[PDB]
Amino acid sequence: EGKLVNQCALEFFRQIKRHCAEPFTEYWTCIDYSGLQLFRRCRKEQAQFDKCVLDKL
Amino acid sequence: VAAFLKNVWAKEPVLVASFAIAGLAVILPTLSPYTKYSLMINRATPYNYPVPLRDDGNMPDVPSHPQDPQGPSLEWLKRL
Amino acid sequence: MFMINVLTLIIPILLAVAFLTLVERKVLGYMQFRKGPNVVGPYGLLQPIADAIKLFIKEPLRPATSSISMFILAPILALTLALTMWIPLPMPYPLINMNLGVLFMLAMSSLAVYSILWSGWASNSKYALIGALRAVAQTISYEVTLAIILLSVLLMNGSFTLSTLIITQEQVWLIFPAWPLAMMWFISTLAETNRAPFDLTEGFNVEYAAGPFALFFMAEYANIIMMNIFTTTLFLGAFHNPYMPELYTINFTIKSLLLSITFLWIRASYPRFRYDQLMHLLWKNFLPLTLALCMWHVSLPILLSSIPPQT
Amino acid sequence: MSLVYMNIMMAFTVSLTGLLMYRSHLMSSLLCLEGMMLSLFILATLMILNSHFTLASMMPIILLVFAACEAALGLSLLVMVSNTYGTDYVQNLNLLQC
Amino acid sequence: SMMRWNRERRRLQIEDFEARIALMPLLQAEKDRRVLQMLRENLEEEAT
Amino acid sequence: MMTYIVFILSIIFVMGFVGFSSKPSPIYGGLGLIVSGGVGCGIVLNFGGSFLGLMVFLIYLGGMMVVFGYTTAMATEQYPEVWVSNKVVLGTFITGLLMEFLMVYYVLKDKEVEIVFKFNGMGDWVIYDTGDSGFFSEEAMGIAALYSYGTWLVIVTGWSLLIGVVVIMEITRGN
Amino acid sequence: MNPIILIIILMTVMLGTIIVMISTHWLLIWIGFEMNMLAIIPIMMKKHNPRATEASTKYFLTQSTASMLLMMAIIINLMFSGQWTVMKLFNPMASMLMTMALAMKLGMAPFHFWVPEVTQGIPLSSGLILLTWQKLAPMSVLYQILPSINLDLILTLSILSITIGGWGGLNQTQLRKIMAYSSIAHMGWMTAVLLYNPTMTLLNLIIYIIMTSTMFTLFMANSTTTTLSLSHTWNKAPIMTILVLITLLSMGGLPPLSGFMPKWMIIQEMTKNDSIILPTLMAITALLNLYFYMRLTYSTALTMFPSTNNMKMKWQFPTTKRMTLLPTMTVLSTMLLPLTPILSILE
Amino acid sequence: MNLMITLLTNFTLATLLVTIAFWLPQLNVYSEKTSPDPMGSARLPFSMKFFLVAITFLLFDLEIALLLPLPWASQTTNLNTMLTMALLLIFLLAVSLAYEWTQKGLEWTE
Amino acid sequence: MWFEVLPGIAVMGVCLFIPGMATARIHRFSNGGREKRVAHYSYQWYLMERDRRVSGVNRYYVSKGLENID
Amino acid sequence: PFFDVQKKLGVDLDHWMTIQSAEQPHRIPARCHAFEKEWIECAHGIGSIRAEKECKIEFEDFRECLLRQKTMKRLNAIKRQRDKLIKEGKYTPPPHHSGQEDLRP
Ligand SMILES: CCCCCCCCCCCCCCCCCC(=O)OC[C@H](COP(=O)([O-])OCC[N+](C)(C)C)OC(=O)CCCCCCCCCCCCCCCCC
Ligand SMILES: CCCCCCCCCCCCCCCCCC(=O)OC[C@H](COP(=O)(O)OCCN)OC(=O)CCCCCCCCCCCCCCCCC
Ligand SMILES: CCCCCCCCCCCCCCCCCC(=O)OC[C@H](COP(=O)(O)OCCN)OC(=O)CCCCCCCCCCCCCCCCC
Ligand SMILES: CCCCCCCCCCCCCCCCCC(=O)OC[C@H](COP(=O)(O)OCCN)OC(=O)CCCCCCCCCCCCCCCCC
Ligand SMILES: CCCCCCCCCCCCCCCCCC(=O)OC[C@H](COP(=O)(O)OCCN)OC(=O)CCCCCCCCCCCCCCCCC
Repeated sequence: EGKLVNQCALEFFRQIKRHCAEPFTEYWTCIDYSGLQLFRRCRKEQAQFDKCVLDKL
Repeated sequence: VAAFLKNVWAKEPVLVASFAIAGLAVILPTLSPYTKYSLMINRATPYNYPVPLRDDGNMPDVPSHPQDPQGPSLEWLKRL
Repeated sequence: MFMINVLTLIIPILLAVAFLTLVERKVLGYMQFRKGPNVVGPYGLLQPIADAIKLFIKEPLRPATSSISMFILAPILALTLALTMWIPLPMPYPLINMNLGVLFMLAMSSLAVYSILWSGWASNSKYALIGALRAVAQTISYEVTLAIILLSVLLMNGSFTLSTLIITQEQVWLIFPAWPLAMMWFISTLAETNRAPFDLTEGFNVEYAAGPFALFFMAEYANIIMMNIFTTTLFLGAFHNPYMPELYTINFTIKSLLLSITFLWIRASYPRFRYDQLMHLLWKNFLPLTLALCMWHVSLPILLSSIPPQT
Repeated sequence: MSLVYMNIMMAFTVSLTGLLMYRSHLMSSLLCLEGMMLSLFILATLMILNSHFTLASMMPIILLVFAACEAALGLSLLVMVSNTYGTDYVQNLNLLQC
Repeated sequence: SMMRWNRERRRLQIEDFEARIALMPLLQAEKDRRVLQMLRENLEEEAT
Repeated sequence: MMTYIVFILSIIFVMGFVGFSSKPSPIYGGLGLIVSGGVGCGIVLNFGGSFLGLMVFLIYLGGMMVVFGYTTAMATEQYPEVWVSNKVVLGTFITGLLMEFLMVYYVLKDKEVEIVFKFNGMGDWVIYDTGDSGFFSEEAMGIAALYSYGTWLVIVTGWSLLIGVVVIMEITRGN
Repeated sequence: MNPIILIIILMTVMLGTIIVMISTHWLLIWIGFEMNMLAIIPIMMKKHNPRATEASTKYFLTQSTASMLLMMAIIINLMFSGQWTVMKLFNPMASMLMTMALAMKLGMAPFHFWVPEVTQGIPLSSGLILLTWQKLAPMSVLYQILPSINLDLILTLSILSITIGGWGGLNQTQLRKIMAYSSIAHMGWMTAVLLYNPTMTLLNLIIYIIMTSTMFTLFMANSTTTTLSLSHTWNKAPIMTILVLITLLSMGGLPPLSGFMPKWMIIQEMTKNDSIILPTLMAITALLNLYFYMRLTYSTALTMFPSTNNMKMKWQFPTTKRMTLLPTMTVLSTMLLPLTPILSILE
Repeated sequence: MNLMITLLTNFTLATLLVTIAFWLPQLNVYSEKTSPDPMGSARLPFSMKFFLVAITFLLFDLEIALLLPLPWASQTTNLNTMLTMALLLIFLLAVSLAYEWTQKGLEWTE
Repeated sequence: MWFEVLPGIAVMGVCLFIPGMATARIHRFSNGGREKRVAHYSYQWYLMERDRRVSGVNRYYVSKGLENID
Repeated sequence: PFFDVQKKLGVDLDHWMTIQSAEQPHRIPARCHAFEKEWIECAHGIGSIRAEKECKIEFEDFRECLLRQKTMKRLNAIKRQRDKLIKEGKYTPPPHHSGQEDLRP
């Protein structure tokens, strides 16, 4: 069952990598900058990632 | 009870301010409507993992996915 | 690379304490209708260097010490606790980012009275010991309201983290919901460092030389600058952009300079309290109001549903 | 048993032996007694943090507070002794032999 | 002002905690495979 | 060397009590107890007990040992000591403290490693970071639970502190 | 002392003993002992003289050492058991430490060296509290931990307490030190029967508290602190003369009085468990207590009488003192032996 | 680790400045001086008031030690009990202060 | 006149500006151009050590993105 | 004298701090939650005399969970044998215990 998790997580990220890898990369770079990794510092990249994910997937 | 209050406000305003602030700190959490929301926010803050339940077959109030209708919702917290 | 960061904290602290003497003498000069030092350097900029080289080659008094070890360990402890109060201070990111930096600073400032007590017992004088006991009683008196005011303010913070205290004040200064705590905190920090009008030591460490007196002197001024910066972070917290930290650094630097000059401007304005009058100020004026506002800032986020986040 | 617990117990017994062989002063007795209290704090804290037993983490603070209040009481007793004789010497406390 | 901003910070704390909750199955599965990897390695080196 | 650090502090902690259980003076006794409190606090802090270590500093050392040094300094009439120029007044202090660290490093000898290496704790003793705890210090929340769970404990503690104030003011009166 | 403050402090003493009696947790046992000591310290300093400060200092040192040893026993129990229930101890090291600490709190020998001093330094009502109320909490903890108490240690402390409380009563003219050595001997008697039948422990405790309270109430009614001052009772209040001495004939352990009720029952529980030598030796030492206390009885009801002339003035004034429960406690300390099977209420 | 390095560097800078402050003017061969204040040979009398304010500090500092986990206790689910016990502790600190008041404990250092 | 105090205030202000600027630049220098990771809690430290293990060069601040999965 | 007021009146004054397996804040487990739970459920209600001799296996598992003396003994044995084999030169350590294997996750 744990491997099932590790079977379904990768297919989560591949489906981001085929369609929307660039808004996701721009979003996790701004997440990655912060020390506490704030969601509240990255709202326009979050809106772009959510928009591109709601469109393409 | 009023001339004594003016006398103690004239002589010792520090102790009058202290007893007034302490009295308001005592009584005002019960006379407030927003006190229950403190309780609700502190009991809806997820410090642990929400351990799921085995589906025996008859549990209408328990959802199957987080994006389901039933389940405890925080629309009141988002809106207020 | 971390030792570089420790040196770039501790060397500018000593330089700022050196030039605080110049800023104090100039600002107390112009407030007393006179000039401050302007002969030694251009506009007085070599007066701290001349004063330091004078005090560090001045003759030791050959002190008749009641102990060697406490006579040496009082300036050592004074300088060590003067420097270690700076390491959790968020500027906007501290040297030592710790989860309990407020409680750490309260503990390391509560340990700062042993330098006074060991300087007092390390002298043979009974009068110097009486003055040291009075100073210790004053300082541990005002540490009570330091702790209670600090607790009452951090009931709006969520935790004892000093970097979280920047996140707390991003919408409003914390002097707006806590100005009585701010003014009693400010007088309490004024009365901690034996700063005027609470300076009854000039109204205990004179057994030392002029060099170790310069050490106690610079530890006292490092405590003054440090408590002004801590009050700035605690009540007048500045805007912080994580991509340009120099905005926060210049902003809290300007506010810390204004608050240190506010100390300099209080000391050129008032007569001293008598000793029982500042014990009256603590135990009979600041402590009931401080306890009532502690009850108020406990029960107020519960009634307003404004309980700050733990993390 | 364990090693660092044996060290904290060794400190407790050393301050006990200092608390059971008086030299001159009552303040030395109170200092050895509070060194015993310190070692009790340290050993209780290491046990409570070791087992991850959460509710007992308030216990050493309790073990501090009462006992520190206890020390305050002891200091006041010493003071009254030092207000009768001028010193805190334990050999001035021998009037109850008869 | 502290009322509105502490309420918003509580909503942000709940958002971070739900990020943690969404990540805990993967971290728990990797933790299980981590400790079983290390105990199998300790068992084999104990056997040799 | 760095692994056994808690154990090293514990050894120093034991030696710290030998600083003042031999009782050279109540003032040096207080000094040795302050140093012992600092190193026992280091032992506490190195298991993740941050709040309890800061209670050692804030309440035990800066709260109570200040009062012990204060009451000691209002007794035990002082007398001068050696006060020759700097070859005595600081040089003997530095040689004595170097001999003290020589005594600290001197006890880690062949009679110690038969106990250290046969009963190796470091490698398997300090287990406070065994798995994940979450977004909270467990020790912080356990101390926080004093108000919700510890109602009777807080009642009897605050009553004992009020009675402590009353008892001190009654016995320190003389009338 | 302010009487409201006196009422608050006495209720705090009672509260500390009750917290030791009702708690299932070791921290609350320790808290109740700390509260009890902290509150009883001003009771000793009711008169503010140097002997009370010396007595309170010795009491503080001994009870603080016992409190720290109790906390070390609790900490070692938390090592070897990981829990906090007030039940049997799960290490004989922690058992030995808690037995030593409770023997220090009771003043059992060889930790008896503070009991005749402190009782000498303090007034008669505070000595009454120290010898009646302060026994109740450590005897309660001994009642609750008896599956872990070492047999040889508690019997050693018991017979050493009975011998030293016996040979302490020879050289004394002070009534308070005689009550203190009688305390030490009776604590040896109570802890003798603890691991065999603790109902007889509670019977001995209740009969001891009744007799000690009768004796201290008589000492407060006559305001006499020494043997020689007790010797003037026959001329002032002649009804006070014999009640002290039939109560003290009870305190020796002597039939048909009710102070023969504990010791006999203790022997009655130790010959069941095949110990014949040990109750024989302990009650021979109780006869040695009879020897010295009967010499005091001869001192008051007989030979050393003579009065002084100022006593003639005391004839024109009755006792306005509160002799609270003194007829009740005098009847309950002598004539209770035909109701000896009442002891089943203490199970 | 970084904290221990920082404490060690602060201690080293402190001991270095003390050592420079003692050994640098002892290069001088200035003068060996003789002939050793408001008292000359008086003993120290004890003062009860200073000890009263020290013990008052210690008891209120213990009450503050109890009050310290309040920013963490605000996050609990049983807020009615938590608020009652927080107000009860600060009220007992205030009752200790009022008893220190009315029995003349805060006098001549008020 | 009153502006004569400004060189000393300026020197003291630069002396207070240097430590904060210094530690911000050192945090960006030692962590890959970014902030230092704050680990006040066990979860933050667990994610941080997971980053240190997934980066492969014993450095938590090397972020592996979608290029490290297939 | 154990006057059990807390069971008579129905109050919880100090039962909550007593054992590790009680209701902890935020459901934090102790290190030995299972072992103490099994010793308590074994020894429940049967008295101390039967509980000493009839639940000794669960009690020794819980004592060994607390002190870890058998586990430290076993690790000292294995580490001593490993040190003796590295000293003799009859054994070589693996790469996954020397630090050259690029850890799992
Ligand atoms: C953080 C940045 C700085 C913060 C601000 C501080 C900067 C300003 C500094 C100015 C210079 C200070 C010089 C030294 C001061 C020392 C002397 C002094 O002032 O002592 C304090 C004085 C002492 O007063 P006193 O000494 O004159 O009193 C005499 C006392 N008797 C009569 C007993 C002898 O004042 C206080 O203690 C007040 C403290 C602040 C109180 C705040 C109360 C807020 C309002 C509460 C509610 C009131 C109404 C009631 C309820 C209504 C509800 C609707
Ligand atoms: C119920 C809420 C919680 C209450 C507890 C928490 C309170 C927080 C503050 C704690 C204060 C602790 C110390 C209080 C001591 C009070 C007694 C006192 O001070 O009496 C003396 C004083 C006369 O002054 P004097 O003796 O001259 O002072 C010396 C310097 N000149 O006498 C006075 O000055 C009179 C002081 C008492 C009367 C004050 C009345 C204030 C009323 C304010 C409005 C109503 C508030 C509601 C609650 C009622 C409070 C009484
Ligand atoms: C007379 C002698 C000489 C006098 C001058 C020198 C001594 C006195 C002045 C210095 C005082 C030293 C204080 C040392 C400890 C300070 C408290 C502390 O460590 O707090 C910081 C932190 C807690 O915060 P937190 O964020 O929870 O921790 C990381 C969790 N992710 O915790 C940590 O980060 C823990 C870090 C590791 C533990 C550090 C242990 C230090 C060494 C032991 C004590 C040394 C001092 C002994 C003598 C003291 C005498 C007063
Ligand atoms: C399973 C059993 C569980 C436990 C059962 C119950 C045990 C009870 C133990 C009682 C111990 C009582 C100790 C004394 C009472 C405490 C308070 C006190 O001392 O009150 C006496 C009081 C003080 O007045 P004061 O003005 O100080 O007098 C000195 C001169 N100025 O006034 C006086 O001095 C007046 C003189 C007379 C005082 C008589 C007090 C007698 C109290 C005890 C009665 C007998 C014991 C209870 C009944 C039997 C149960 C054992
Ligand atoms: C973060 C900010 C910190 C700022 C700290 C510094 C603040 C002050 C800034 C500079 C102020 C002016 C300094 C120069 C003062 C005047 C010196 C001078 O020229 O003195 C002249 C004197 C006589 O020489 P003579 O040739 O005989 O003259 C007759 C004319 N022919 O000849 C001499 O005296 C000989 C030459 C001596 C020159 C000394 C100059 C000052 C040295 C300062 C050292 C520290 C600087 C900062 C270090 C850290 C930053 C890099």
